[PDB]
Amino acid sequence: INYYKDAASTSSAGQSLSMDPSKFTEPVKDLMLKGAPALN
Amino acid sequence: INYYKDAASTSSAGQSLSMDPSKFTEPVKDLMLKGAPALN
Amino acid sequence: TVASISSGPKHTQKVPILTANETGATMPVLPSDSIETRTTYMHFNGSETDVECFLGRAACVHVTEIQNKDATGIDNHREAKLFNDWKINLSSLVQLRKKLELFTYVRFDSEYTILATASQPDSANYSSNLVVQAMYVPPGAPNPKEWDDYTWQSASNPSVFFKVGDTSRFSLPYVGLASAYNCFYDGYSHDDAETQYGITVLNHMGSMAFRIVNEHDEHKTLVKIRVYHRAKHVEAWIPRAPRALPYTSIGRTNYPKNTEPVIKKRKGDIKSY
Amino acid sequence: GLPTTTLPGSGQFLTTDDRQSPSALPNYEPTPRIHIPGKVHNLLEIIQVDTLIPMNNTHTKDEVNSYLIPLNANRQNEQVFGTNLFIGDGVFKTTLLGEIVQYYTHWSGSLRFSLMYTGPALSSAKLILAYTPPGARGPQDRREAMLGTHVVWDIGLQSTIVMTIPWTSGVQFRYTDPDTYTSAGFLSCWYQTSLILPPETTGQVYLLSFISACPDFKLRLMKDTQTISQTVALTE
Amino acid sequence: GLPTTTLPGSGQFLTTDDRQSPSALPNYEPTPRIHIPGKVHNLLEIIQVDTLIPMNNTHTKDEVNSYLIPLNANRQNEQVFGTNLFIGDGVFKTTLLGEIVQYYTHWSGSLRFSLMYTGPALSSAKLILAYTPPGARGPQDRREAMLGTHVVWDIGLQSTIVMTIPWTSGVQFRYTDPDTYTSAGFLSCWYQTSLILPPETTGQVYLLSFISACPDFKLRLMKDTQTISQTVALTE
Amino acid sequence: GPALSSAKLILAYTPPGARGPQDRREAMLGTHVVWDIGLQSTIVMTIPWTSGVQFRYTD
Amino acid sequence: GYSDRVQQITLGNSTITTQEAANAVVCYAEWPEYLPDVDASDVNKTSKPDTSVCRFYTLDSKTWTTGSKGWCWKLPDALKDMGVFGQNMFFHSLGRSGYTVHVQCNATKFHSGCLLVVVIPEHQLASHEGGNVSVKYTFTHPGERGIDLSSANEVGGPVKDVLYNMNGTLLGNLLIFPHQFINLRTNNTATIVIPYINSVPIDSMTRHNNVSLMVIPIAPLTVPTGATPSLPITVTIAPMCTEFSGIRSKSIVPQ
Repeated sequence: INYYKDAASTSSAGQSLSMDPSKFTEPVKDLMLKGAPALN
Repeated sequence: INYYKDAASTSSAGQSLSMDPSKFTEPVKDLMLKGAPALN
Repeated sequence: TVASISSGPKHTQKVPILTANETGATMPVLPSDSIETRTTYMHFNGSETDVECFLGRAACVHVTEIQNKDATGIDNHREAKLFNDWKINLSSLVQLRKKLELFTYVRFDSEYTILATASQPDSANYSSNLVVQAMYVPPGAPNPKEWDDYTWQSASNPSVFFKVGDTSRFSLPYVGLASAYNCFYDGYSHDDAETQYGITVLNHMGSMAFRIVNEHDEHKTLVKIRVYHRAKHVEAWIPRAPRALPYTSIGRTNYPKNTEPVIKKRKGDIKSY
Repeated sequence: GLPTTTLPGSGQFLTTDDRQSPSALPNYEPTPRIHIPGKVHNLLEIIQVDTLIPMNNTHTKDEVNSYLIPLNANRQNEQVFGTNLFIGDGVFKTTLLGEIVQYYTHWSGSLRFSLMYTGPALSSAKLILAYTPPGARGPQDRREAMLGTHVVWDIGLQSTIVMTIPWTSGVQFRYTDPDTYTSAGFLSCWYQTSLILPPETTGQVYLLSFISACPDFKLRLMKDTQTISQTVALTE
Repeated sequence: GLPTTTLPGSGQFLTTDDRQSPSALPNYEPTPRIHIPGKVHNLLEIIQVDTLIPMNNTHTKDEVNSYLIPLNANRQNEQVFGTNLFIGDGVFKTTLLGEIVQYYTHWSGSLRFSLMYTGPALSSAKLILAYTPPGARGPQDRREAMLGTHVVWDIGLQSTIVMTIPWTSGVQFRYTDPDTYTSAGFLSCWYQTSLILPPETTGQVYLLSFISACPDFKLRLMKDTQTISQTVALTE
Repeated sequence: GPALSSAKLILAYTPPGARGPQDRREAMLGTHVVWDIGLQSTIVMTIPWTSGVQFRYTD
Repeated sequence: GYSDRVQQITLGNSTITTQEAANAVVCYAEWPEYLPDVDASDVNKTSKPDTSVCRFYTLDSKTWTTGSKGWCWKLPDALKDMGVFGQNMFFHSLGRSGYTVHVQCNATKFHSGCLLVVVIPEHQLASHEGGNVSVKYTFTHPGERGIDLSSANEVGGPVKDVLYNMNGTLLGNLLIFPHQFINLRTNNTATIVIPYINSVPIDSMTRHNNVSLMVIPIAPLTVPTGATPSLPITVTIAPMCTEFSGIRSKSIVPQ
């Protein structure tokens, strides 16, 4: 129950439960498959 | 939920969301169209 | 969810453990690519590492102090700590600062808690009960000059009145001018040859002025204000390397000269355990 | 008895909170409303009405004359007036727009700047108004001025010209109190050809100038105005 | 009036509680969000990116050189480097992994340790990396080392080798601050055959080493880092 | 050159109207190809037809 | 027969071929794109010179020697003088751009050495003076010359200490930023595609640089016996999807 009118006044947000490290761990242009050779 | 009986005791009103500047910006008797000459 | 699958002997032409790090990727290698594993489940979600959780607890961001005393003959209230302002910041006490600067841009609502306690360091008959007034002074508002100016009327400026010993709490929406607050800014306010570098309005969060509403009693009373800040509704972009050297200034990246080696030297060889 | 816990902030008075209160006058009946022309709902409604700018600020005590921008016959190439666009300060500051902007911390939007010509009907003139977006200096000559937002105004039957300063900005809000990072540009005006008076006529002619906000406009984060203060409470 | 009772804890301020508060700025409209590449949601997302380990810690002031593990041509049977696995201390401590682990009290999971070789292309080498699970001493010679988790690495076209320290543990969580009961083992590396340089070439070659966490990883019970402190508040 | 050598060259075409470039900075602002000497021994640069008039004289 | 190894990038009227690449990085896995209306604020129609600005400019070459500490360029600064890109830059009030960065360094199979090529969004530098000394404008706007981390401290300039990234963080952790290594034994180029990253939809190109490109030797250069002890490093950069807005008089900037 929100007792207040504005959105800033609500409690903390709830877990992204998004999670996708590939923008950080695999930003390569041509896709690399694990097990296939790195450099062909 | 109002806890009180009288109307003065309720919280602030809620946004007019009315908004019509023409009583102030265009109080002319004969309607002016933008693009048409001001004085004919 | 499985944390590890079962995997047995391998004799392949398909080697997942040989890679080329020059590419910039961190290939997702697992225990089961190089030893024989058994199934195990995660039993865990990673709840407490969510950025909302990481930045979402109150941190002390500021300690100031004001006193209640006879202003009679004081030529400069501000200077007597008759009242005091604070331009809001999150980079003056380092604990929260290092946490925020793990990201480049950050966006959140703030919840402030203000604790005020009183001290009476010299002989008093009693402890008086003072009410503090905290005014939020956005840039362009008249700033208080005396501890009882017209400014304190605060007819258009949000202000909270609470008692010393108590706490005040309110929450302010994200007041940034851009889409996020810049944790860093490699720019100037204009192409001036001598303008300041790095410090920017892009970060500006307002400013706050404190005073005691009470007139003076016979003794003097020191009131010390602690402002706590909790981020709620957090959004963070672009992770960066953590801060290694100590901080020297609000808003610049500068570290102190003749600082000490930050990497612990081995007591022994490279070969040592 | 239901168990409760009180949180931090209990008992505080926040001048901006909005809650219910007991009525001191239970059951009282207010006077009926009758109709009155003119109801205002948003300050955004009124900042779109244009008002005069004391552009000619060069006097030494407030006078009707600082509303008049003078024009000289027969000058060529030269500059009529110049100003920066800190709507919360300087020429703008006493105008209705300036005066309202000062109740808020941030503004964004387009401005409408118009000039009404008052010279004899048998005279003629062509002026150029130029808006210079942030990043360059106030133009120093028309050549410089004409490379940015501009309108050649031809003085005619239609007495006023409405120039718009379109919102040109990286950051989506600027501060109303003058700030650098957040600065908006310059506005200048020059003779395009020149003012020409008819025979039997002489002297200076003046332009009146107005400012109002486009429907585009946004103002946010209310605060107190530097435009009013006091030293003791008034009495009757 | 509804009857209430207040419980123990009323009026306390717990920095970790999460409740509603009045907004000081009623009705204010925040700036629109625009799109920015790079959003982070979990610290677990970032500790999977590998970063360099200053393994060569033997210097006396921080230098680029403590990131370089040297290799000697023609040595046989010998040991390249050794370290315990207290990820919250020692070599690991300044790495991004080490640096984040320090915001939490407990960790569990697999680690990924990789070595990228930088010697001339016409050289060759075979190294053995060994993980020694808790309970035995840091191995003292390859024979000892090779009886635990190990990978023979053959230096080739494929420049990096990724060793995983699989989670070997009785207790399902370990402390990030070094603790005995909770200790994780040792990591050592030895020549399997030996580094061989081509003609016309000489000296030491170096390996770069990285550390990142497997998707396996769990961190819990947040706390304050020993990695940052201060003596007076900073100012502008 | 020997197979164990390496080199990176830039070839630049300068369309009519400017002088023969005098340094790479000048050269690199017109049609150019960075050539990386490798296994593939030849590089084919095209001088695309850049012209107002649709025919030129051979003399 | 496609290898990760050979590549061709054609952009405008200029083409690059590498026969010894190591894939390419696209920052944060996003490719440069123009500014959508939903994200727009300034009402001005923007100018998109296209092929006259989106081509490859090769900056002047550097020389890696055994004593090198590393070099740093800022964008869009490094290009402030390249062809029509630069003119547009000084002439509009606002502009926006992504880039393709191609760093080149070839050697032979007897050399060793490894460079880190990294892009840091919002790289705010530190003053070597400490305290709250600022870093003057000129110092953070080196132009095509970039900053040479092995040059001496100057007054009003930034600190040039490599183990600290010019800001109080450790060299070892720069790997959290989009980056690629050039290891003579593997690699001979590094290519990174940079999408436009800012907290505003469009900004000023002169008062704010939005990325620093940094090339840092990490495993020292080691040449074969009696080889000349140095290699040149060349940086070629191409603006991509550039847009300029708010045209006028032409900025005048310090120094």
